[PDB]
Amino acid sequence: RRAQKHRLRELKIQVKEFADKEEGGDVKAVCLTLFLLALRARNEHRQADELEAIMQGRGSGLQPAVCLAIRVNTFLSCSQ
Amino acid sequence: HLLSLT
Repeated sequence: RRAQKHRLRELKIQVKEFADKEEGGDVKAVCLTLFLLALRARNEHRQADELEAIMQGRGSGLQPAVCLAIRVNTFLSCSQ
Repeated sequence: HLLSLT
């Protein structure tokens, strides 16, 4: 960690300057949208919207009623 | 904010 920090200290202070001069100390959303634009130009968007759902705060688990809905609609027994 | 942008 400290090795790549030493390798990228210029980068950290550079986009630090750019964050203060563009949106005024807004490193989080700028660096986030940089990750999103890069990994969507990567054309592997499953990881991208996975990161979007996890950093927005989308819940992993779901409602019981939706489980009931999919169980009824697929006609599955309680054992399976 | 930036999140509001496309």
